[PDB]
Amino acid sequence: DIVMTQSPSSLAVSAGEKVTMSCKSSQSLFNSRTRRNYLAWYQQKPGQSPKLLIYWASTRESGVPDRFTGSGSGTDFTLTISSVQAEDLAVYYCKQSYYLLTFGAGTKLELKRADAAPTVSIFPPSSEQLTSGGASVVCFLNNFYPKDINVKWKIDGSERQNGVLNSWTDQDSKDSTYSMSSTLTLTKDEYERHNSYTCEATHKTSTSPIVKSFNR
Amino acid sequence: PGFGHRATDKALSIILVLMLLLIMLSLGCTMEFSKIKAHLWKPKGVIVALVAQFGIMPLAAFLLGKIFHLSNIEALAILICGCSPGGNLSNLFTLAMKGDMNLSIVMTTCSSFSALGMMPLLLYVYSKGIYDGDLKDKVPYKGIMISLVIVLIPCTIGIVLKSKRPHYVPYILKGGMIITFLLSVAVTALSVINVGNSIMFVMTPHLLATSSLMPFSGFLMGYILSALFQLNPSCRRTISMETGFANIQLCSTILNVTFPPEVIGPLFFFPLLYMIFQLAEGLLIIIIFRCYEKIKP
Amino acid sequence: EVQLQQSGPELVKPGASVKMSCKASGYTFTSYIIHWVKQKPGQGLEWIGYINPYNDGTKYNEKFKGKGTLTSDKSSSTAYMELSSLTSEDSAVYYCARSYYDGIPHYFDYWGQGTTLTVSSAKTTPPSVYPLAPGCGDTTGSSVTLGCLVKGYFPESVTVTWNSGSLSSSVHTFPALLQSGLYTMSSSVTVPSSTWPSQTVTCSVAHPASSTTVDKKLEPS
Repeated sequence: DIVMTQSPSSLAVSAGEKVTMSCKSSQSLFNSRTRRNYLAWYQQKPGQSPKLLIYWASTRESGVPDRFTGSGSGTDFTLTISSVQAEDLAVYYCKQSYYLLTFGAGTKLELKRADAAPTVSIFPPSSEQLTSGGASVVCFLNNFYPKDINVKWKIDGSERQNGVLNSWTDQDSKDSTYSMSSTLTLTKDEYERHNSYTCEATHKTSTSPIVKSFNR
Repeated sequence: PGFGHRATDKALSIILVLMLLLIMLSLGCTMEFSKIKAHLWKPKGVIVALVAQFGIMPLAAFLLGKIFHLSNIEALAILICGCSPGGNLSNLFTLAMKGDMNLSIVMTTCSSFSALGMMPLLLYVYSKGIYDGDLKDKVPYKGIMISLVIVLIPCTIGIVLKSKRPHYVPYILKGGMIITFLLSVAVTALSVINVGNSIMFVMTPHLLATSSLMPFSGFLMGYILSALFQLNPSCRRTISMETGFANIQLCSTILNVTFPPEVIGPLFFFPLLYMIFQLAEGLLIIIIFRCYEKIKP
Repeated sequence: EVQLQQSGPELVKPGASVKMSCKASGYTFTSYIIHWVKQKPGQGLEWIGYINPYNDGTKYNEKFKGKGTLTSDKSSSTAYMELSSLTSEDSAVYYCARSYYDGIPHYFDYWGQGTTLTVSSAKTTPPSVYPLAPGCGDTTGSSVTLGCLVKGYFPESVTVTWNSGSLSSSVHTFPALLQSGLYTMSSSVTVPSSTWPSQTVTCSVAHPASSTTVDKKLEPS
């Protein structure tokens, strides 16, 4: 079979700087009989069906903007945009049909930002949650641009990291930054036995991770 | 495209069926049976003819498709035409070469038998990048058997008639040669009205070149392969004339059953073009051979 | 021009026995073949197989050979897909695409709207809303954040609103992801600390799939 691997898979460009999306496939998927070079570049905006952009890896479907251009042969292919607009933020897969229909991993495009100023918020379960037979402690991080960020829970000086759930925001259109949430759910008879539940957030914008402690 | 295909289609089928039956009777009415038994007991030209037909013609079609950059449907069509048993028209025209006509019976029989069991495998092996589907079950076997029986049964009747009453042979044959001749015109124009206009449809330089080079390469390669095996010149002529010809009906039916008519736009008349081209080359080679015999009688 | 119509989202028990329909009436149905593509949420597209409506030939991917089953109807110009084997991980979005087929499928020039298939035990239950309030000796600051988490709701059709809050300004709605059968989401809104005691904040949870419109106001510790 043939497997397609896309190198970057994630990049952010603000206004005009060009992008290069490349998938090297496995072998030379070029037909010797017909100079067709079977390969298709698609676009999939969030909450929408995939849209075809380029077929035969060199020719673009009618109606697409002229900024999208694709060039490649053999195993090496590239898709580039002369000027990136706000409507070009989607996922591209560079599907192939030489032998069997296989799709690529996908490349996600974002919007660049100067820096990030994340804020830490921690909250313990309410009284009615405790009376309901369980407990849930929730910590969320607000207004951080880069995706690479980690969280950790120190309970009585011990690293548990058990039964935690994480969720990410979908980069709201107001600003390229977005938030993250994390929840820890524990049964009764042990919430008051441990206490502490200190939270730590590690992000690349600060060498020292931000630590927030909780009591009672 | 052809809006209507009911313009005496059944009448055309029946008139060609009658033509084939009558000319098969006339052809088998002037050839023996003992030489067929000798050919079966010592098979030397049959084996080389079969290997040339099923090991070179598909290879020639594949190479021509690769060189001339035919599309997937065109490459499939030429490959199917190449890997096809010798048509009845090859037996029809090998009488002019007057070469070992008794061998042609076992030739057609063995070609049909080998095709029946080899067309799926021999078509699957060369279908790399063309028609990823199985395609094994889409080849018509009943049509091959029908062609086989229509070739053989009147041939057997004619052989028995010649063996029983030779005195009746000249009367039924020569007059039959008239019946198959004039009626040809009676159907030839019937094709012209049926085909209509196809100059801007099927005439493509790549397709024209492939259809020119396929039967010519078949004839040349068959003759050369017979020459290197040190066979009788009549045997060489009949092997070449059988391996050069191909059956277009099988290709037409398989293309019709495996793809809709919308997809095969100009390929519908491609078998007809191939038939016309092989008729032209056969007539040309008959004239050349007759002239070469005339200059040295 | 040409459009592909999908049946619509379907929820089914893990007992399988589901059918997916894709209608294509913009062209000659038999001229083009229909492919089916599966997409998990956040895992990218995945090919399943295609069907030729003319000769009823189907080609399947190796992974989906056992479960996939593609049929075609020329009279209705429709393509049907049956899996007959579903698990909790089989919930995904399925797209039907149209492609030309000379000898090899070229490309998917037209796609369907996409159908969401969910496989779970169902058993819809009313959601429960628990607010989040600080005040355990913290000094807070210029701006304080608040929210109300929701638990124990089966379907995704749930919305969280802040009529008395900051509305669309400085609001974060974390999407829910399945866990332990029933999934949960969260919402966060930040308001100035000086103006918070003056105007109480209330959060409302709307669950159109059920008959609950519970709303509540949090209280500082």
